[PDB]
This record gives sequence, C-alpha cells and structure tokens, in this order.
Amino acid sequence: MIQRTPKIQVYSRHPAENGKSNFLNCYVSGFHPSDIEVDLLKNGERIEKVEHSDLSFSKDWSFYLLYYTEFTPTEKDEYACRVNHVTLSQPKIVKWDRDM
Amino acid sequence: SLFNTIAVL
Amino acid sequence: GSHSMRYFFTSVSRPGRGEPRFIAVGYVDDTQFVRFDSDAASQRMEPRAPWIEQEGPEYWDGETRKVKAHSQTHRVDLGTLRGYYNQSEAGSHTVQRMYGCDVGSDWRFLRGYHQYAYDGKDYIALKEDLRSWTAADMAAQTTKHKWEAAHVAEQLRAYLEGTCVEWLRRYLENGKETLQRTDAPKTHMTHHAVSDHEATLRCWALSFYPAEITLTWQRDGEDQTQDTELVETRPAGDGTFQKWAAVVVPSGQEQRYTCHVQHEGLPKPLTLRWE
Repeated sequence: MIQRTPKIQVYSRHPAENGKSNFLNCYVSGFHPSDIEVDLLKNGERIEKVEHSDLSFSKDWSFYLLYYTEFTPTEKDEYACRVNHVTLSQPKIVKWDRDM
Repeated sequence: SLFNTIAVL
Repeated sequence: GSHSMRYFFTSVSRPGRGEPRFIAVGYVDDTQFVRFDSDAASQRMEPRAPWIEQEGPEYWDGETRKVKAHSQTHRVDLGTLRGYYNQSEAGSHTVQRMYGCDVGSDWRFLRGYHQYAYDGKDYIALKEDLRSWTAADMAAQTTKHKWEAAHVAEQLRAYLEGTCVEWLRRYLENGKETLQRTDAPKTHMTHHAVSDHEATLRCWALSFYPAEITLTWQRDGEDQTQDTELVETRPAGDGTFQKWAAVVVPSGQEQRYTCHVQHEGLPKPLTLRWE
C-alpha cells in the first residue's frame, strides 16, 4: 500500500526571546500510514513533558500532528525534532532555527 | 452535533 | 463571512493487539471543539473548545451515545473491506471518514460532503447533489449498489441540509469571540546573508485566523513562483496559524523584490519591500 513521507517543521509559538517562556512546536504532516514516533530534544536529549494534538487528516487523506512542550529559550540551549517513520531508513533530526 | 443512525458498509 | 463544520474519523486495525484504534474529531472552520479517543480512559465525548463546555448533560450524553455508534460501524467496515481485496488477518489497515456542511455570510446552507477512504486511496463519496455516489474502484461498486437501495443518501442528505446548518449556527453565536473573528497576519521580513554576494529574504505571516492565506514574491513585478521556497501553513498552538515564503537574492538587488500578502482579514493585500 501507499506510504507517504512526513514533512517536518520545528518552530516556536511566539518569536523567541531569551528568558521568556514559550512553546516549542514540531508539526509533522503529509504522512501515511499514521504510525509515527516524534520526540522533542534539548541538547540532544529527549524532553519528557511533550503533548500532541488528536490525529486528524487532510483532503488527500494524509495525516498531520502537532507535538508541543513549554520552554524558555536561552542563547546556548539547542532544540530539535526527531522523527521515525516506515518511509525513513533512520530517524530524521531537524534542528530548531529561530528565523525558520 | 453528530449524525444519528449511521449506515454500515 | 462564510463558515463550515467537519467531522473526521480514523480507524487503524490492531490485529494481535486487541481493539482497533478510533479517533473522532470535530471542527468549526479551523477551530477543533470535540474529540473521542478509544484508548482514553473517559470513553466519552470531550470538549476541546471553551465555548462548547457551556452545553448541558443531555448534549454530552447525546454526543457520547452517537460517537460510540460511529466507532462500532468502523469496527465492522475494516473486516468487510479486508474481505474484498484479499487482505490477511495479519496486517494493519486504515479507514477514514469526513462529513459536514458549509454556509455563507448569511449563514444559509451552501454544500454538504460525505467521503470515505481505505488505506489512503479514495473509496466512496457522496456526489455533490447528495442523491448519488462516486465509487473509486470495482470494490466500492458493491458498496454503492448496497447503499443506493437502503436510501442511505436520503438520511445523510437531511442531516447535511438541516440539522447540520442549525447546530453550526448555534456554535458560531456561542463562540462569537472565537469563531466570528478574523485576525490579520502580523507580517514582517528578515534578511540573512548566505555569502558576501547572496542574501536570503524571508517574508513572515504570524497570528492569523483562519488558516487561508497567499504569500508570493515578485521581482520588478514578475512572479517568482519557480524560485520561491514556500512552507505549509502551520498551527501556532493558540488557535492561530503561521506561514513564510523566501527568495535567494543578490546583494544590492534587495529593492527589486516585493512580498505580497492576501488574507481574509486584510482590507488591502499588502506589498512588502526591503527598506
């Protein structure tokens, strides 16, 4: 059957400002089937307090999810999204970039 | 508000 | 002014893992307001918008009852469909379901939808008249023969024309602050230097509702469609949406390019230039 590769975006809810609380988002979309493992990382380590939206889908039947967690950006703390899926030979890590 | 008596396939 | 209400159902079969998965979600425009998850401990239709919490015990008892009913139908379809394409009892499979209605600025009926898919490929859907069916392949010609006799369309039709629009109209006037809003995008533009000769210009649209938006770049007035990096519109997490578009430009030439922004909440579409 059909297998579609997730598109991944790592971003904050608000423009990032050091020392001010925010939400870190990772939005996965355009994937089929719906089995997916998405982690948010802080300095290469899995964050433990991560929520996601309820599974829904687009016009073309592909799935999308929002994964999210509360965070306070700093100058030196590195954040990323790690995604595994049947269309991926190894998990895909996407780095957080505040102008992106 | 959902639809009521839904038909089976 | 135009509005809409949609319901989405997903079922992934769990063979040798017990009961199939079942997620029910409900929407008005781009605001979700209800959900049902099978593996959640509640086993009840839950509120996901603060304007739906206003409903009484009879409404939640009503939506709970009907939702469990949708769930059990899907529990059956998975095997029926498994019994057509020659699928094993071994592998997992997905059934998807969308239905709902659309209205205008006057809030009067526009159109209705009922779609159905098996494993990401389209399967069977109500035609735009709500009186007939599109069968995607040979297998759903049997589903069509079957539903056509039992007047399934006529039931689906009366809901979609009447009960659907009336409930949508109560919701819009209960979430007047939320649903009957349009937030213009907060737009701005960044400049990053790739090299000493090339630079990136990213055009930003933040904090808008609802999700519909067009971003385009022009150079001297000629569209740059081929040369624009465009991202899928994305949820911010707070009810609003985000998007950007970027071009890679030579230094000094930054004044040749303009960003163009169209939204439901902008009275004049904006044209942005770099200083």
